[PDB]
Amino acid sequence: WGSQSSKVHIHHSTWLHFPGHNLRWILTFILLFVLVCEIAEGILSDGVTESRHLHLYMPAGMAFMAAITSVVYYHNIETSNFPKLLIALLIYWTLAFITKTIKFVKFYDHAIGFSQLRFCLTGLLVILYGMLLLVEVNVIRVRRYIFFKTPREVKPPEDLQDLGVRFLQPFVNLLSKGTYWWMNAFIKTAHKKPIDLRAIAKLPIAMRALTNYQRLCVAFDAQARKDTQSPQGARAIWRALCHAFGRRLILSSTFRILADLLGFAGPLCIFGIVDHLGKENHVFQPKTQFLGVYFVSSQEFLGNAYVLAVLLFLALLLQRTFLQASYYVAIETGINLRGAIQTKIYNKIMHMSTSNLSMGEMTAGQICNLVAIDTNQLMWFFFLCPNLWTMPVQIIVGVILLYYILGVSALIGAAVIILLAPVQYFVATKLSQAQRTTLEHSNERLKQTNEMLRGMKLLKLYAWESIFCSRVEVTRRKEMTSLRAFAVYTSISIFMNTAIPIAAVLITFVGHVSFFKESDLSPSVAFASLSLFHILVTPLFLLSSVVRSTVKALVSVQKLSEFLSSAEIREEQCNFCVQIIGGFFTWTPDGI
Amino acid sequence: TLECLSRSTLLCVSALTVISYVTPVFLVALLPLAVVCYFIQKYFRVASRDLQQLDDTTQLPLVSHFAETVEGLTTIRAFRYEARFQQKLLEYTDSNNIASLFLTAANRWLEVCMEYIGACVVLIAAATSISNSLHRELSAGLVGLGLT
Amino acid sequence: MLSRKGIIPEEYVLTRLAEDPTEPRYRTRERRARFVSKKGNCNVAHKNIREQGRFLQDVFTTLVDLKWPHTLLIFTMSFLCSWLLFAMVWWLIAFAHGDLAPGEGTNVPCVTSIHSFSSAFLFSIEVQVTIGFGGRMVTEECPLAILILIVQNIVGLMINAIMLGCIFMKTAQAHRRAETLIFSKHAVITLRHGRLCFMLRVGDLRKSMIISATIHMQVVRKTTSPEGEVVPLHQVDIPMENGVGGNSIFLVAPLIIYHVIDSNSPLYDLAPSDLHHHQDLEIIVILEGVVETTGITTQARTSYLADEILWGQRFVPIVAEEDGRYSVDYSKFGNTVKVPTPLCTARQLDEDRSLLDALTL
Amino acid sequence: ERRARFVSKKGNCNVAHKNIREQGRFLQDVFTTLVDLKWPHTLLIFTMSFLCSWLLFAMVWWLIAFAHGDLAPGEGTNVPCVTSIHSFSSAFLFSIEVQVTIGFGGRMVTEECPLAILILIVQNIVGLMINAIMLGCIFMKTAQAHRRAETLIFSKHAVITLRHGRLCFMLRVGDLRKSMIISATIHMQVVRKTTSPEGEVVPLHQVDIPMENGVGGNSIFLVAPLIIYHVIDSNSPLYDLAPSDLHHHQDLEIIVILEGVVETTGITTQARTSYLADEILWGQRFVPIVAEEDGRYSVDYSKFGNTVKVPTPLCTARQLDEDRSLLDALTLA
Ligand SMILES: CCCCCCCCCCCCCCCCCC(=O)OC[C@H](COP(=O)(O)OC[C@H](N)C(=O)O)OC(=O)CCCCCCCCCCCCCCCCC
Ligand SMILES: CCCCCCCCCCCCCCCCCC(=O)OC[C@H](COP(=O)(O)OC[C@H](N)C(=O)O)OC(=O)CCCCCCCCCCCCCCCCC
Ligand SMILES: CCCCCCCCCCCCCCCCCC(=O)OC[C@H](COP(=O)(O)OC[C@H](N)C(=O)O)OC(=O)CCCCCCCCCCCCCCCCC
Ligand SMILES: CCCCCCCCCCCCCCCCCC(=O)OC[C@H](COP(=O)(O)OC[C@H](N)C(=O)O)OC(=O)CCCCCCCCCCCCCCCCC
Ligand SMILES: CCOc1cc(CC(=O)N[C@@H](CC(C)C)c2ccccc2N2CCCCC2)ccc1C(=O)O
Ligand SMILES: CCCCCCCCCCC(=O)O[C@H](COC(=O)CCCCC)COP(=O)(O)OCCN
Ligand SMILES: CCCCCCCCCCC(=O)O[C@H](COC(=O)CCCCC)COP(=O)(O)OCCN
Ligand SMILES: CCCCCCCCCCC(=O)O[C@H](COC(=O)CCCCC)COP(=O)(O)OCCN
Ligand SMILES: CCCCCCCCCCC(=O)O[C@H](COC(=O)CCCCC)COP(=O)(O)OCCN
Ligand SMILES: CCCCCCCCCCC(=O)O[C@H](COC(=O)CCCCC)COP(=O)(O)OCCN
Ligand SMILES: Nc1ncnc2c1ncn2[C@@H]1O[C@H](COP(=O)(O)OP(=O)(O)OP(=O)(O)O)[C@@H](O)[C@H]1O
Repeated sequence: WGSQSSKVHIHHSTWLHFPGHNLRWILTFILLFVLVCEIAEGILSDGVTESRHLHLYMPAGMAFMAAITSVVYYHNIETSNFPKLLIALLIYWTLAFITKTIKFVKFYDHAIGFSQLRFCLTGLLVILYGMLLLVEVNVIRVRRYIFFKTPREVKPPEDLQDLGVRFLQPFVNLLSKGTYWWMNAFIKTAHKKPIDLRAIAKLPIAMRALTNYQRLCVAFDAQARKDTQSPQGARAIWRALCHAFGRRLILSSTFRILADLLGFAGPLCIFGIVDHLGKENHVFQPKTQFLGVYFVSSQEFLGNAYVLAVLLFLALLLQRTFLQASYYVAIETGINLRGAIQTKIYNKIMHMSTSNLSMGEMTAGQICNLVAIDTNQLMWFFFLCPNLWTMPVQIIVGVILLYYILGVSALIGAAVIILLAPVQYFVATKLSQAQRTTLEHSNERLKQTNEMLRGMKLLKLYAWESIFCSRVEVTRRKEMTSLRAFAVYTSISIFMNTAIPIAAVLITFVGHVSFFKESDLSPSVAFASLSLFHILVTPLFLLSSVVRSTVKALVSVQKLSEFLSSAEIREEQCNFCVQIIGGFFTWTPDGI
Repeated sequence: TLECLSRSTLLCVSALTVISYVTPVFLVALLPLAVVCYFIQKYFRVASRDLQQLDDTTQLPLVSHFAETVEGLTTIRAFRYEARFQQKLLEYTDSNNIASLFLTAANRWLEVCMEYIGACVVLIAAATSISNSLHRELSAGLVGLGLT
Repeated sequence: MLSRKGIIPEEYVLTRLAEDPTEPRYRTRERRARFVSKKGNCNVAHKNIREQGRFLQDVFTTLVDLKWPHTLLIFTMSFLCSWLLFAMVWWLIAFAHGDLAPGEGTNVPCVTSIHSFSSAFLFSIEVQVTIGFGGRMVTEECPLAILILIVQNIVGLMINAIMLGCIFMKTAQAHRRAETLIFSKHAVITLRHGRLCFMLRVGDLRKSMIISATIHMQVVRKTTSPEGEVVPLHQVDIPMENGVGGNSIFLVAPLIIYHVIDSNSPLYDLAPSDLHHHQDLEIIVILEGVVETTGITTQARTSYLADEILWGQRFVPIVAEEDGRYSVDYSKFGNTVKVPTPLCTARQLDEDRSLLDALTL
Repeated sequence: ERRARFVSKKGNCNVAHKNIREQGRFLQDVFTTLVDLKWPHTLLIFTMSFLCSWLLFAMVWWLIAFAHGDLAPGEGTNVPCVTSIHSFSSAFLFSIEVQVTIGFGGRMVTEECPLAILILIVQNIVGLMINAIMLGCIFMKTAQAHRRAETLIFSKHAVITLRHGRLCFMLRVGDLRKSMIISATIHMQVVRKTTSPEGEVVPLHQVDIPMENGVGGNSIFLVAPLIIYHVIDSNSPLYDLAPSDLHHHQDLEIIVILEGVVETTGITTQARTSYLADEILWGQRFVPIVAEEDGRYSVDYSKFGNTVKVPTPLCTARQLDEDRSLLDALTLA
């Protein structure tokens, strides 16, 4: 750190993540989480005794500091390819595992039992310490640096060695892959040096258009090899994309599914925290003993208000980091899908014939919109693909546990959200229909004034400006009526977007008191439901757009597949300059 | 955009006011937290404008390149220059993608940072609200509003 | 969501003739990269350093390179950690022995007077720093504690000897002495003895002599060979024009260092016209020698860009005799005065002399 | 079989000294040998020196108390020679305290026995001497700069190509650290089993090689990687290196020795590499490495050793002088 203040080699240095870099961080974050649980239990138990009992949590409090440094120390040994310092790290995992296990087995001798939380967490720590120990040993197996005579050194990847690569997201520590920490330097640089193509450097190998195009062709080539299908239809393309980009699309879904589940921890923590505060009796406390240390149990651990707030804080960090990582994985795949499809479309442009039956039908405008409109709506579909797999899950899980929170009246009120959603699909559809009317009319007026602004000298020396301007105004009035309809539908869209959740709560709570009257609507139950409605409104009132994009994407692939199997320039695969003997030329593929 | 911009900043004002009222100890830490929020809201706009300008100005040559290839397809195949034009496309497409990838990262950089700040608010608000519900006797009513 | 892009269509409208970017285009006159700054501090940043840990393998070189406030932190941490690492050892040994229990001393304590970890920490200070108050003795009835007393002393002796060695190499640092070796802000080119030369003044401020001084001069410029090479920063050595050829100089008064521009010089075709700011030219001057006090060699690096050259100017006299001794008036260190000189290049000067010699004969 | 290397790619001269008529010169330089030892090995000598020293005087203190009758069980009438010596373990602990200067003081040196006063004097003199010896050795170990040479970097293989007409054996040397090597120096030597017209046979003849410096010297300024080339003139021993005999089993080797005092410590260091016959690529140049940034330069150490193909004659430098002379003579007429 003192040298880093005056270190210039780290200005553009390269790295090499050791074998097990991902399994190290995922264990460390799990280990950090459980060490917080031990702290919470330790401070929970000692509150009943007259003494501090510092041995309950300070050993765990020192572990949390040691665990954090163990990954800071490991990272500094990862950036500088000097694995020899991992011996100190290796000793720590060997030593911590042995000492903790002795504690764990001694709990069983005194018959602590799993019914005590400290026995569970200590047992868990043995597994986490053991697994982290195996990670360090696996480094020696692949790097071979301590004992083996010939170390199998590893060099930084070739794409990283380029000075012209500045999007270092694919190769950074797992914490920076989640928090996007590497962007900090680029963002700060944007304040002083404006961002041009100089700052945005060459993209990495994984995201290069040529690299993606190779994978798409391999997906097509393997499809035509494993399966012998003559046509290349919409299903042929759909199966092609999944092969070439499924292994990343599933990762985006996995993050979204977990972030969706972790999102409901908020309402459960809100329900848990307030319910404990809805009880007048705070003199009561966890009370069970084995030696006099007063081990706390599971249910008593999740009854303390402060415990749930801390667990909520940990859960929120995971949810809001998985959710953001879900977006990036979905987006990066979408950008690569666009990159590998623009190349495929352009590669089809070279290999297509120039027949008047072919090129006289699909003008340049037809193929230009294919790249702009047809590809983007397909590209945007891969952005929202995780939603349609998970938004049903998030809504169902939302509905399942919203039934338990308040009862039936919540489902009756939430039905209004579900029942009015199909109308919102109609509003959005009617919004677009009015949008195309303006879009087609704006182009007509803009094309009309383009002639006006092109011959202005003849339109100004002949005093025709007053006459020609009136044509623009009249065309504008026919344009502005369409825009007024669009403005109406987008105004109604906002109303249904924001007034339905208020209507859902209004129906839910009044209906609960009047029709049901099954409870007093305590803040534990009422305010837990308010969070659930906020969490459910966002997927409920945006799932219409996911469906609409999927409908549009089906057209785009259908349109793309029709274009991709058009006439081609034959005889490509198969003395005087102009040597023609027979020369029975033609334009129709067969005959004529 | 104006309707959603006002609703976004008013909901933040509405939320912050209620959290401050439920737990007056929160606004003691809000000022140190708001300053960090300002700098995140400061550097982002400088980069976001530049990236979005780079986002648009990089895709205009791409669509024109497609249009001109369709216009003069016969000439390009005649010169046997399709090898170079495909290489131009990869240079045109890669510039378009890398401009968009940085734009996405900037949005993701903002969204992660502006949600750890929100997470730090939740812990601070929950901690003070629970304590003020044990000593000042908030009676768990405003505590729920302080959380939702 | 509260975003304008909640539901958007596939949009593409022809923004016809999107021209006139009106870019600032200020990169042309942004800066001219320097090879070495005016005060050493080479302005070169390395990239793609494939380090294999050799950055930290030179621990004892690294510790000296660190600034003094950092050294104090490492000095403090290296000893605080050692005291506290063995504080846990003494506390735990007395815990396992059983003399930590606050009761009648029926047994013989492993290390006397250890009552709390505070006493365990203070006893760790006494052993390693060798204060040895003696309230907390080491008893003979603890065979394990005797081993740790041996270990703590050896580690305490080993840490001290290593830390003393690092400090001595930092006390002998002479990079601060090299900052009192002064070069003029701008060097001049003027005629001396009928031949053009690149003059320069370098002075020493402290009264302590710098022994075995040795001055080198190099030209940093991009060089293309007849074979078409591309050498970005080519360094060509420049003779000092000393009377004996060597680089050795005797620095008491501020000496004039000049390079006689003969036919073998890289500056043989420099004209005042091409001496503007953005000219691919730089002269690096490296003054070496061993400081007479610490015996440690030093370097003083300075560079002259093209806009830091002054064609056809003379260095003012600086040494003036006084009643009992000489006198160097450093106020006039870098003052320059114009001189009558040709505005032509060295090649033209040689060519004009060559034509005149033929006409005379 | 195999071809030996005079010096490996990282120094480490592969020469085996044999039949050494050892007069004990290995041990006479204990202080120099102690520094040459590895750090783990130094600790053993460091530890065993102190541990034996404490234990040598532990026996002395125990014997003194035994003879004086102090360790006789029971509270005797005599004044103890050294207080609280009731075991050799107590004598061992008192031995540690005196020499390390902890001085707890539960075991004092009384005024009764004069023999212990002498031994107390002896132990302090021995303690100060041994500590002074160990401090000096560790200071020179902490002042070691051989590991600095590990950051001095040479290209894997050198090249011979064209530059300003003549033929030069080019090369590249880089410095990875940020500290400077004051007063750098480059010596290049060609090692070949060279015979002489008189009939002598030199098994490994080392002929020095000029560095083609601007001032005909050895001083170089190492901040960014440089090209250390040697112009192959009429006197260069490489004047008759044809590309044909550049193969593996060619008795050829270029030693390069970079010397200079490290600015941090002031210790001179050497970096040595050898380019074998198979480690020289004819007719290749070194890629441009130093780029320019907004206000600084940029060295791409990824491209430190990359060489590209460059057109060149495939004839010996001796045939270059003859070809030029014939062309110049023909052009004159
Ligand atoms: C063949 C023999 C192998 C011996 C293996 C020993 C295993 C010990 C296990 C205990 C954990 C320690 C990890 C050490 C890993 C092995 C030693 C090691 O390689 O050190 C790494 C570095 C420099 O070494 P190197 O020049 O690359 O040596 C090559 C290699 N050791 C070999 O010869 O094959 O060394 C360093 O970087 C050392 C840092 C010293 C810092 C000095 C600061 C001054 C204060 C000192 C006191 C501080 C208090 C804490 C004490 C410990 C400090 C590290
Ligand atoms: C008891 C449990 C309670 C809760 C605590 C749980 C804490 C555990 C955290 C678990 C995180 C799991 C993430 C797993 C994903 C790891 C990254 C990953 O696999 O992708 C890495 C990739 C780059 O590789 P590639 O070149 O595509 O791989 C080659 C080829 N495709 C192949 O794999 O064959 O690159 C990518 O695809 C980028 C992926 C980015 C992923 C970013 C995730 C960061 C999460 C950070 C969490 C924030 C802090 C939370 C900790 C709280 C503790 C207090
Ligand atoms: C991006 C930002 C990066 C910032 C990096 C810098 C961080 C600085 C931290 C600021 C607080 C430091 C307090 C230090 C107080 C003593 C030092 C002092 O007053 O300066 C006097 C100097 C240090 O000055 P320098 O210009 O930095 O020297 C660099 C040196 N010329 C070199 O470059 O080479 O030093 C000397 O000239 C050395 C004389 C030492 C003698 C004094 C004895 C003190 C011993 C320690 C006492 C404190 C013990 C505390 C123990 C606490 C235990 C709980
Ligand atoms: C009763 C118990 C008493 C215990 C006393 C211990 C005292 C510890 C003091 C704590 C601070 C010490 C810091 C010193 C570490 C500095 C190491 C460092 O920077 O260089 C690392 C070096 C590597 O170079 P080398 O090959 O040895 O160089 C030789 C050269 N001629 C020279 O002397 O510079 O050195 C190396 O090679 C690796 C250095 C690792 C340090 C060793 C620590 C102890 C290891 C013990 C096990 C060793 C087993 C193997 C023995 C050798 C087998 C070949
Ligand atoms: C530029 C578009 O790149 C992105 C892409 C995504 C993935 C995604 O599902 N998007 C659509 C969702 C569908 C229903 C339109 C969206 C757009 C605007 C605002 C919010 C949302 N939803 C996001 C998921 C949770 C509910 C609200 C996220 C974020 C971004 C981003 O701006 O960085
Ligand atoms: C509850 C969840 C908490 C998660 C926290 C754990 C992750 C942190 C990772 C830090 C990291 O990885 O940062 C390190 C910071 O290092 C220092 O500043 C030196 C150490 C100073 C302090 C001892 C090293 O990276 P660097 O210095 O930027 O790397 C350049 C060198 N190659
Ligand atoms: C370091 C890694 C993360 C730490 C997570 C802390 C979780 C604690 C959960 C329990 C809780 O928050 O407990 C309270 C703790 O408060 C403190 O004193 C602050 C402790 C600060 C710890 C650094 C005590 O109140 P109580 O449980 O009602 O006990 C009262 C009767 N004594
Ligand atoms: C709110 C949640 C709690 C945790 C807060 C801290 C999070 C740190 C993220 C770690 C990270 O992001 O780690 C590195 C960043 O280092 C630093 O500079 C850390 C500075 C830390 C400052 C406190 C990334 O370095 P890299 O991308 O591997 O760079 C390679 C070459 N260095
Ligand atoms: C764990 C992640 C979540 C953190 C939540 C809050 C985010 C900011 C705090 C983290 C941080 O410290 O990030 C800062 C953000 O950076 C800037 O853009 C400059 C801002 C300067 C004025 C504020 C500084 O980082 P940096 O010094 O540019 O990082 C490189 C050297 N490591
Ligand atoms: C499909 C059925 C519904 C599933 C709902 C989603 C479940 C989310 C996880 C469970 C949860 O959120 O667990 C709550 C505490 O939060 C955590 O433990 C978060 C993890 C923190 C990790 C960092 C426990 O609360 P509870 O026992 O339900 O309290 C009221 C009951 N009296
Ligand atoms: N970026 C770099 N950082 C540090 N050392 C480097 C770097 N590039 C090359 N070297 C060093 O240069 C020498 C070899 O350079 P060169 O590039 O010609 O060969 P190489 O094939 O990369 O070497 P090797 O496989 O031995 O690392 C080695 O001593 C190597 O450590």
